[PDB]
Amino acid sequence: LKESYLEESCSTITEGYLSVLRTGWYTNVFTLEVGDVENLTCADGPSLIKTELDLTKSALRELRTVSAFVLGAIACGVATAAAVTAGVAIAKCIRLESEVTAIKNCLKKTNECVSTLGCGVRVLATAVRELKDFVSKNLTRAINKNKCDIPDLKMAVSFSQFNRRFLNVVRQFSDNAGITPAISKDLMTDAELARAISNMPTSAGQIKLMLENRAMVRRKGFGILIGVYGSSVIYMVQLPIFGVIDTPCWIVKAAPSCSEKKGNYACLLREDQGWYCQNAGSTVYYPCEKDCETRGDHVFCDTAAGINVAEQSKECNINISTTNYPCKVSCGRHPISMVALSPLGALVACYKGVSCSIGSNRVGIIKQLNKGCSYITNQDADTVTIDNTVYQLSKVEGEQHVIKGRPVSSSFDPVKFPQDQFNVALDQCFE
Amino acid sequence: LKESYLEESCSTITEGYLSVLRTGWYTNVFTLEVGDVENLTCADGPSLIKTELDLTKSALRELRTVSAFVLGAIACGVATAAAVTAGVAIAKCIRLESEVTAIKNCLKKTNECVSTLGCGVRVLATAVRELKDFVSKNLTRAINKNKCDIPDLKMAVSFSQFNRRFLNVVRQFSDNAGITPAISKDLMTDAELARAISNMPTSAGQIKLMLENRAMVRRKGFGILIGVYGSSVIYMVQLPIFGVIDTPCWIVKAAPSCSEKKGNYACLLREDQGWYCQNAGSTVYYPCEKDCETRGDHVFCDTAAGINVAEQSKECNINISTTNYPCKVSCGRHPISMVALSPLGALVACYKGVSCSIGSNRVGIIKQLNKGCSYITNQDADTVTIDNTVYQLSKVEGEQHVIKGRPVSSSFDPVKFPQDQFNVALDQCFE
Amino acid sequence: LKESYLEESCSTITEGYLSVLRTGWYTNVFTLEVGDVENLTCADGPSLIKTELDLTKSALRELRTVSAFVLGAIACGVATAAAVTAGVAIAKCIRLESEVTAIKNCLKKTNECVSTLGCGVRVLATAVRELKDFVSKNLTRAINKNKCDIPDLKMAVSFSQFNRRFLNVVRQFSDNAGITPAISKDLMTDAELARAISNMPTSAGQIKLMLENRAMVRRKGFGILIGVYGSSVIYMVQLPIFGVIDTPCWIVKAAPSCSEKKGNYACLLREDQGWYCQNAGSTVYYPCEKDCETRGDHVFCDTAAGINVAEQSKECNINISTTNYPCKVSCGRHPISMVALSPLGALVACYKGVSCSIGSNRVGIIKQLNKGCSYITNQDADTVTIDNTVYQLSKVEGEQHVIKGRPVSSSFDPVKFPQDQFNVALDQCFE
Amino acid sequence: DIQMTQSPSTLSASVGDRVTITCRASQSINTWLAWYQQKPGKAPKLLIYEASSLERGVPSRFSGSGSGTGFTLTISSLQPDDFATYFCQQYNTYPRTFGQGTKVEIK
Amino acid sequence: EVQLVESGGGLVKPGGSLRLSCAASGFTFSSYSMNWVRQAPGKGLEWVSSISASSSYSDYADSAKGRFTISRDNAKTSLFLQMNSLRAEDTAIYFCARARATGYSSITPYFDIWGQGTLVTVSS
Amino acid sequence: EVQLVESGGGLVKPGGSLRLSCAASGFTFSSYSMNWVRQAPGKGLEWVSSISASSSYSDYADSAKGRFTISRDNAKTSLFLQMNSLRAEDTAIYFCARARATGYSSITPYFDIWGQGTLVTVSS
Amino acid sequence: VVTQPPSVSGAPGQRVTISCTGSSSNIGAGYDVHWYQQLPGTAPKLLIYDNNNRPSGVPDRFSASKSGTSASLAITGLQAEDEADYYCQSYDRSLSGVFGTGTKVTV
Amino acid sequence: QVRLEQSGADVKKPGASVRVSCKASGYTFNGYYIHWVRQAPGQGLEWMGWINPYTGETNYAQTFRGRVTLTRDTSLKTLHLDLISLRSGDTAIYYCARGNCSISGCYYSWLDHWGQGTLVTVSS
Ligand SMILES: *[C@@H]1O[C@H](CO)[C@@H](O[C@@H]2O[C@H](CO)[C@@H](O)[C@H](O)[C@H]2NC(C)=O)[C@H](O)[C@H]1NC(C)=O
Ligand SMILES: *[C@@H]1O[C@H](CO)[C@@H](O[C@@H]2O[C@H](CO)[C@@H](O)[C@H](O)[C@H]2NC(C)=O)[C@H](O)[C@H]1NC(C)=O
Ligand SMILES: *[C@@H]1O[C@H](CO)[C@@H](O[C@@H]2O[C@H](CO)[C@@H](O)[C@H](O)[C@H]2NC(C)=O)[C@H](O)[C@H]1NC(C)=O
Ligand SMILES: *[C@@H]1O[C@H](CO)[C@@H](O[C@@H]2O[C@H](CO)[C@@H](O)[C@H](O)[C@H]2NC(C)=O)[C@H](O)[C@H]1NC(C)=O
Repeated sequence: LKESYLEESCSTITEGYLSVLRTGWYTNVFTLEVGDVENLTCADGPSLIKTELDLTKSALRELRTVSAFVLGAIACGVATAAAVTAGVAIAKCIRLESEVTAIKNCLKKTNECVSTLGCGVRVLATAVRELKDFVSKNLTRAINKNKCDIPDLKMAVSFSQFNRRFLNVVRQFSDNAGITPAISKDLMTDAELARAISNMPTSAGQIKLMLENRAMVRRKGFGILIGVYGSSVIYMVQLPIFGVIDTPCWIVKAAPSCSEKKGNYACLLREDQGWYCQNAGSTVYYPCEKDCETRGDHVFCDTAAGINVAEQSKECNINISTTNYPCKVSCGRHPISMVALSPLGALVACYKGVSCSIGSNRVGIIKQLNKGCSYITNQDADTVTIDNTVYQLSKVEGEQHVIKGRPVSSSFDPVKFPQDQFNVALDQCFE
Repeated sequence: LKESYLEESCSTITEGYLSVLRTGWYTNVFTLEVGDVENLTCADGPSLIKTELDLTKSALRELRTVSAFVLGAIACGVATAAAVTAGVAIAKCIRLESEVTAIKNCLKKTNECVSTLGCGVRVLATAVRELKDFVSKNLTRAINKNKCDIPDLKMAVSFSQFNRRFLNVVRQFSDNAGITPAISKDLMTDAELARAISNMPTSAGQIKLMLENRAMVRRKGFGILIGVYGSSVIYMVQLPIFGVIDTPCWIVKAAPSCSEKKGNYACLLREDQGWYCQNAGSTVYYPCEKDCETRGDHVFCDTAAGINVAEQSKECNINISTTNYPCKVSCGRHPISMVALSPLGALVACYKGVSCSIGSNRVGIIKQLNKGCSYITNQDADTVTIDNTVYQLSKVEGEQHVIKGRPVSSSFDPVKFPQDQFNVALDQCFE
Repeated sequence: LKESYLEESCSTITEGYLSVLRTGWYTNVFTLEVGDVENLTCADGPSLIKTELDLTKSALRELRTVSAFVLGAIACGVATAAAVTAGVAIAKCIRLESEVTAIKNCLKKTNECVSTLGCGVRVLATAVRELKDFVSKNLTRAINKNKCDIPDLKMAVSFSQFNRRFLNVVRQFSDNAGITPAISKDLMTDAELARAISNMPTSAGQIKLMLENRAMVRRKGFGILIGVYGSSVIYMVQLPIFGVIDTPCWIVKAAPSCSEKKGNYACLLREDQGWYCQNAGSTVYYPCEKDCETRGDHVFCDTAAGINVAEQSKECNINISTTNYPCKVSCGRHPISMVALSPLGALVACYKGVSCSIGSNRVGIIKQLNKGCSYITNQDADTVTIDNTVYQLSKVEGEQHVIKGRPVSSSFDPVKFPQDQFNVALDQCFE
Repeated sequence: DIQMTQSPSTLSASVGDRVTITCRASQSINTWLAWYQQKPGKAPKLLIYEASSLERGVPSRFSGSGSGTGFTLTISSLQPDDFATYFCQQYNTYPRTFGQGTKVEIK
Repeated sequence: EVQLVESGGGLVKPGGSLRLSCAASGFTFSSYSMNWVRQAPGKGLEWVSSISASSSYSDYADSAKGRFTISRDNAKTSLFLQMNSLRAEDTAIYFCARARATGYSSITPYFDIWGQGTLVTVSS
Repeated sequence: EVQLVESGGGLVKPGGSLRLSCAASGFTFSSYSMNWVRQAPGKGLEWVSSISASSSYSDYADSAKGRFTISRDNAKTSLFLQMNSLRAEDTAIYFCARARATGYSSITPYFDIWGQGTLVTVSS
Repeated sequence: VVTQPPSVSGAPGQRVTISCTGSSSNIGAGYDVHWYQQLPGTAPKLLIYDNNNRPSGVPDRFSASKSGTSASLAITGLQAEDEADYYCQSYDRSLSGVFGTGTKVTV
Repeated sequence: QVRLEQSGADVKKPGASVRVSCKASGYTFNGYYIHWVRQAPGQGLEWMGWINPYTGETNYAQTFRGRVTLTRDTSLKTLHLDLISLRSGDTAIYYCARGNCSISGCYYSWLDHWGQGTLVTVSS
C-alpha cells in the first residue's frame, strides 16, 4: 500500500488496493425436505420424540406463515433496494408451481441440479434430504401404533441432531421476514458453498479469490425464502459475482484544516471521503460506510453502492487549491481537534486549547506536535495522545509520501458571510 | 398501487397504501417458573444432570443481576425514547412486591390471568410452568440422596429440552441488558401470541390483521425484564396496538434533477422523501428510515416516529414551482447520476459523461436514455444500466402516471451565491 | 439528577451523572484446547458420535480459515477505528509462534497465567481445557478400533455438551470475521470475567463498579481471533479499563424553538445535543448515540469517541444570547412540533396547526399547551399528546429548574437570506 | 542496568573433574538467567535457559543451579569437549547483559 | 498560576484532632481526584488518603483508616482532611496533590500539582 | 480516438523468440483487462492470453502456456507478449484487444476496442 | 514495600541511575511507576508522569523505564540543580498508593 | 536445522557506516525475534537491540539508539544491522541470534541460536 499525505487539504490518499466489486448474483435454490412429520402423531404423552416431533411440526407451520448531497445514505439505500429487487425478481420466477415441480422432480434423482427458469436465468438447485430420510426410513419405523415413549433413546437424540438445521433456517427466515442479511451455515454448508462456487459461471481468478475469501462471499450474499411446498421448504441463496476485479482503488480520509487570522479560526474539512475505484475507465465513489470491506489489498464493494464521479475529481487530491472542479468541503469556525486513523498513519488535528503528543511504549513521549495538521506515519510513533486520550497506530508497513503545500485554509480568506457551510463546493467557502 | 412521476421535480409519489400505525401497547406479564433448582445439588461428580443443573443455576444467577432539519434522526430518537419510556412506566408499576405477588398468586389456579395494576392499566399475565413441573415432579425424584449419575438417561435429555426456553430468555435479556429489540419465540410462543392477540382489547379488524401479520406484530413489539423473584423470572412482552388503520398513505422518492445553464450544472434534490399518511384530519410524515415497513398495500409505522406536516405539503407534489409552502430541497452544482428504484418503476438520472440504458433479458438494450431524469416504469424494462452497473426493476404491477412539466432546475435560475445549500426551502435555491 | 430547562433556546441540561469513561484496554488471551479430534475417525457409519465428531472437526477447520461539522459520524467512526486498531496491535504481538508457544507452555502447569508479551504489554492468559480432557480421557478410550456406534450413549450426549462452547466461539468469530462486537458467554464465562476483573491493574473503586456492572463491562469489550494452532484455538478478549470515573457529566436535549415574525415562522434548533463530561480539566463532547450508554447516574463512554470542546461552550447553556462563543444551531422556516423526552421531563414544541396537551391517566387532560415550547416536568403529567399521538413521560424523580428568558427566535430577527441554514453558528442565523 | 558478575575469571580444570562456575547478578532476576558456551572462534551455544533448565540437544552433564541473585553452572564430570569460555546472561531487563566470561582451561 | 494551598495545620497533643483545609485555585477542581500525602521529617512520602472527583469514592492508608476522614467542597474548591486520634507518628508535613491518571495501561494516578505543605506537630 | 497499436511483429525461425508490444492510448489503461488474440492466415480467431488490470492474474491458452508470457506497463500504457519457442503453428496476426465484462449474468469478457494487428511469420 | 537505594552520587556530567523495586502486588501487578523529585524543603515536583513519559519542564536528560517488578530512573548529564531527593511511586493491589523509600542524588 | 548465515568481515573508516547481514533459515521466520549483540575483543558481550521480523518493530539499547537501525526483508528471510558514524570503539564481532521465550512471556527472552559473528574493523 502507498499513502500520500495532502498538506494542502489535511487529507490522505492510500493507494494500492485491488478491487473486488460485486456485479451480479448467482442463485442456488435449496430444497430442504422435512417429510410427513405432520402425518406422525404420538399417543403416549410424555416422550422425548413427541417433544422433538412437536417442535419440528411447529417450525414447519410457522414457516408456512412467513413470506418476503449526502451521498452515503442515497448510495446505500439504492444498494439495499437493488439487492432485494434483483433477488425478489428471481424469487418471483421460481415461485411458479410448474417451476418448483420442475426443481423438485430434478432433485428426485440427484442431490444437485441445474435449472434454467422460464426467465432464462439458470440457477443451481440443491437438495437437503437428511431429515426426510430420518423421518421416513427410521422414525416412521420406530413410531408403530403411534407409540412414542420408545426405549430406543438413540432415536430421540438422533432426531434432535437431524432437525437442527431445519429449525435454524426457520428461525433465521422467521426473524428476518424471509430475507436474511447473510448466508448462515444453516442455509448453506461450506460443503455446499464450495460446490456452488465451483459451479459459478466465472473465471478461475474469481474461483481462487472466492474459495480463499469464503467468509466475504458468505457475508455479501443473502437468502430469500420461496415458501413451503408439500413438506418441503424452498429457499434461495444469492451469491455474489465479482465481475470487476484487480482494478485500482484508493481510500481518502481527511481531518479539519484550520488557520487563525485576526485571532479567529477558518476551517475546512473535505466531505468526499471514503472509497474510490476505477471500473471500465470510469471512476466510481462508494460513499456508504457499510458496503466496502477490506482484506489486505482487496477491497470488496457492491457496484450498486457506487456513485459515478468524474476522473477530474482526482484533482481534489493534487490541486484542490486551483482546480475548477467543485471539490466538496464543509467549512466554518469550528476547530475540532481529532485523530483520523489511516492505513499507514494518522491525521492529527490539534488546535488552540488542546495538547497533542506522540509516543512509544518503550521510549515515552517522542514529540509534541505543532498546532495544525500533523500526518504521523505509523513508523514515527506507536501512539498519539489528544487531551490525554491515547490513540494507538496501525502496525502495517508501507510507503508514506508527503505532497507539501500551504494549507488552503491559510491560503484563502474565509467568506465573510455565510462563513459556516455544509457539504458545499470549495469556491463557496473561500473568497 | 398507483405511482405518479412528477417531472417538475424528478420525484415519484406511490399511492394506494393502507396504514397500520402503532398507537399504544398491550402488555403480557409472563411469569417463568424455574423452581427449586438451587436447592438441588450433585455429589456424584461427572454427570449429565449436573452439567445441565449447573447451567440452569448459572443462568438464574446471571439473570438476577440483569436489570433494564434532518428529521430522520430526531424522529427515530423520539420514537426510541417513547417506546422504552412507555414500557418502563409499566415495568415500574409491575415491579412492586405486592403486585408480583398478586400476579404470581393469580397464576397458581390458572396458566392465564388478567390483572388491573394499580397504575390502572390492565395487563395479561401468563405462566410458563413446564420447567418447574419437571424440576419438582421428576428431577427431584430422580436426584435421591444427592445422586446425579442416574442411569435413566432419559432424565438428562428431558432436562436439556425443558430448560432450553429459560436459557434463551436469559441469553436474550443478558445480551440486551433487559430490553430485547424483538419478541423472540423463547419469550413468546406462537400459541401464547395468538392467545394474547385474542385477548387484546381491539376490534376484530385488527384481530384478523394481527393474526395474519404475526411477524409484523412480533417485530414491532419488545420485551422488558422485570426481575427474578426466588424460583421465578418475571418479564413483560409489549404488543403493538394498531389504532390507526386503513387510512391513505404514500411514499415519495426522488433523484437529482439537474440542468445546464452557462454550461454549468444547476441541480436540486427533494429531501422530503419517505412515507406520509393521513391520521385523523392531519397529514403525518415518517422521516425515520428504519420505522415504516411494508407488506403488500399495508404500511406499518410507529405513530411516535411521525412528524406532523401541513396538509398543504401535498402542493410540493402538485405545484412545487408555484406553491408558497416551503418545499424542502437540497441544491447545488453536483450532477449525481443514479437510479432511484421505486415500487412501480425507477427514477434514472444520468448526466454528462455517464451512459444510461434500459434493457430486457430477451430483447437486449430496449433504449438508450437521454440526459436528464427518465422515469422508467417497471413495464418498460427489466433493467436499467448505469456505467455498466445493472439495476433490476420490480415486477409488481399498478398504474403509472406522469404529471408533466418543465423541471424547476431548468425553469428557474440558480442563486449566484450560496449556490450549494442543504435542506433549504426551494425559494432559497432558485431566484 | 438535576434538569434545567433553558427557555432562551428550548433546551434542557440534565446534570448529576457520574462518568465511567473507557481509557484503555485489558487483554485476556484465551487458549481453548480441542485436542486430536481430527485424528479420530468412525468406521461404523450411522452414529451419534460420528455426527458430533464430524461437526466438531468442521468447526475447527472453518475456524482455521477465519482471520481478522457533523461530529457524530466523525467521532463514532474514529472510536470504531481506534478500538480495532488498538486490539489488532496486541493481536500482532501475540501472533508470533514463540509467543503462542510461551502462552501454551505456561498453561500446561496451570489454568491461568500472566504473560508479559515481547512488545511490553502485560496480558492475562486462560486455558479452556474441558473439551481436550473429554476428547483424550474418555472419547478416545470409547472409540476403540474406530468403532463409534457404541451403546454407551452417555458418551454422545456428553460430547454435545463439552463441544457446545467451542462451536459457539467458532460461530461467533465466523459470523463476525474474527472481531466479535461483544464478549459472548461462550468467549468468556462469568467465572472467567470475574477472575479477569479480580486480576486487572485497577483500583477497588473500579473493581467494585466493574463487578456490579459486569454486563456493561461485557458489552464495552470485544474479542479478536488470533488463530488456530494445531489442536487449539487462540483468541483474545479485550476488557475496558475505566480510568476516568466519578467526574461530572451532563446531557443536552433540545427541541425546535420558533416564533412568528411577519406572520411567518423563524426557528432555531440547537445542534450541540448529547453527552458532555469533564476530563482532567477539560470538557469533552460525545456527539453520537451509539457510545454513551447510561445506567442510573453512571454514564459509560469511550474516551476515543470524545471531541474536546472549550469550557466556554457551557455559555451556550447559560445565556446563549450574549455569548461570543459560536454556539452551533440549525435555523430556518420549519416549525416542527415534537416531544423531546428528557430524563426529568419533556420538551414539547407545538406550533400553528398542531394541538398539544398534557394529561394524567386518572385526571384526564391536565392542561392544553400554548403554542411555543413547554417543558413539562415529569410530575406535571403522565403523558403528552401531540396530534393525538400519546407520549409517556418518565417516572424518575429529580430536581427541575427553569432558566427563564425570552427565546432567541423571538428576541433576534431572522437573517433575510439565506434563512434556512444547517449546523451553523448562531450569529449567522440571527441579525 | 543489571551488572552481571562472574567468577572465577578462569578455571584450570582436568578431564573427569567437577567444574562449577558462579554468576552473581545485582538484583533478583528470579530464574531469568541463561548460560552459554563459547568455543574460541565459534558462535556461542545455549546450555541452560531458565537457571535449572537444559537446552534440548546439550549434554546432560551440564547442570544449572540457583535462583534470585546467585547462580551456578556445574559440569558433573568434565570431558575434553567441554573446555571453553562460558557466559551467563540475565533476561529480566533491557538491555540484556552478560557476564564477563570465564574460560575453563586445561590443568 | 494553578495553586494548591494548605492551611489549618499546627501543634496538637496525642489523642488530638485537627482539620486540614487545602484551597484549590486556578483549575476546574470538580474534574480532578485529590490526595493527601505526608512527609515525616527526614523521611519519605507516605500516601494518606484519596477522594474522587465527585466524592463518590475515598480510600485511606492503614494508618489513617478509621482515624481520618477526607472530604471536599467542589463549590468553594476546597479539600479537607479531618484527623482524629492523632499520634506522635502522625507528625509530618501534609501535602494536598492533584491526582491524574492516563488510564491506558493501568489506573495508577500520578500527582501533578502539589500544594505548599502544612506542618503538623503531634507532641505532648 | 481510442487506439491500440501493435508493434514488434516480424519474421522468426522456429525455436526463435519474439516480443510483441501494443501501445494503448486514449483510455485509462490501468482500468481495463487486456488480451492477445491471434488469427492464423485464412483461419479464425484464437485467444492467446489475458492479463488483469493490475497484472495480479494472467491466463494462457494451452498452446501458449509456458511458452509465452504476457505482461503490461500501466505507466507507459503498453501491453507486451514475450513469445519463446515459436513454431510454424504460431504464424498468425496477433491483435491486442481491450477486455470488458458486464458481470451481471456471468463473467465472460467481450473484446471491445481492437488494435491494428501485427503479423508474425515463423518459417525456416 | 517499594524499595530504593538511600543515596547515589556522581561527578557533574556523569550518568546516575536510581533503581526502584517492587512486588507482585504493585509494579508486578501491572501498575505503572511514576517518579518525583524534591529539593530540600520544597514540595515534590513530578518528573516522570507514567512509565517513560516526561511532562513539560523536565529536560530530555531525565529518563525512566519499567521492567516487570522493577523500574529505574537515569539522570544523564548530572548537574548541580539535580541534587534532590527522588521517589518512585506506584499502586499496590492491597496497600493502594505506594511510594518508594526515596533516593538522595549527591553531586 | 536452524541456521543464521551471517555476512563475512568488512573494514571501515571512523565516521563511516556499516550494513551487516544475517540470512535466516530452518525456522518460521516471522515467529521468533532476532537479537543483535556485540563482542569487542577483550570485553564481554554487549546487546545492540532486537527486531520483530513479523512487524519490523525494534528496540535499541540506550547506548546505540540513533546510531543503529535494524531492518529485515521478509521475502529474502534476511536480517540487517545498519550502524552509522563508526568509532574505534566499535571494533567488535557482531552476532545475529534467534530469541526464544520464557513461559513468563517473550519479554523474558534468551538467544537459542547464533550466527557466525561478523567481525568489523574500524580504523584510520
Ligand atoms: C436409519 O436407518 C438405517 C437403515 O436401516 C440405519 O443404518 C444401519 O445402521 C447400522 C448400525 O447401527 C448398520 O449396521 C447398518 O448397515 C445400517 N444400514 C444402512 C442401510 O445404512 C441407521 O442406523 C438408522 N439410524 C440412523 C440414525 O441413521
Ligand atoms: C414426569 O412425571 C410424570 C408423572 O410421574 C410422568 O408422567 C407419566 O408418563 C408416562 C409415560 O412415560 C405415562 O404412561 C403416565 O401416564 C404419566 N403419568 C402422569 C401422571 O402424567 C412423566 O413421564 C415424567 N417425565 C416427563 C418428561 O414428563
Ligand atoms: C523454546 O523454549 C521453550 C521453553 O520455554 C522450549 O520448550 C521446551 O521444549 C521441550 C521439547 O519439546 C520440552 O520437553 C519442554 O518441556 C519445553 N519447556 C517447557 C517449559 O514447556 C522450546 O523447545 C524452545 N524452542 C522452541 C522452538 O520452542
Ligand atoms: C472421563 O474420564 C474420567 C477418567 O476415567 C472419569 O472420571 C474419573 O475416573 C477415574 C477412574 O477411571 C476415577 O478414579 C476418578 O475419580 C474420576 N474422576 C472424577 C472427578 O470422578 C469421568 O467419569 C469420565 N467422564 C466424564 C464425563 O468426565
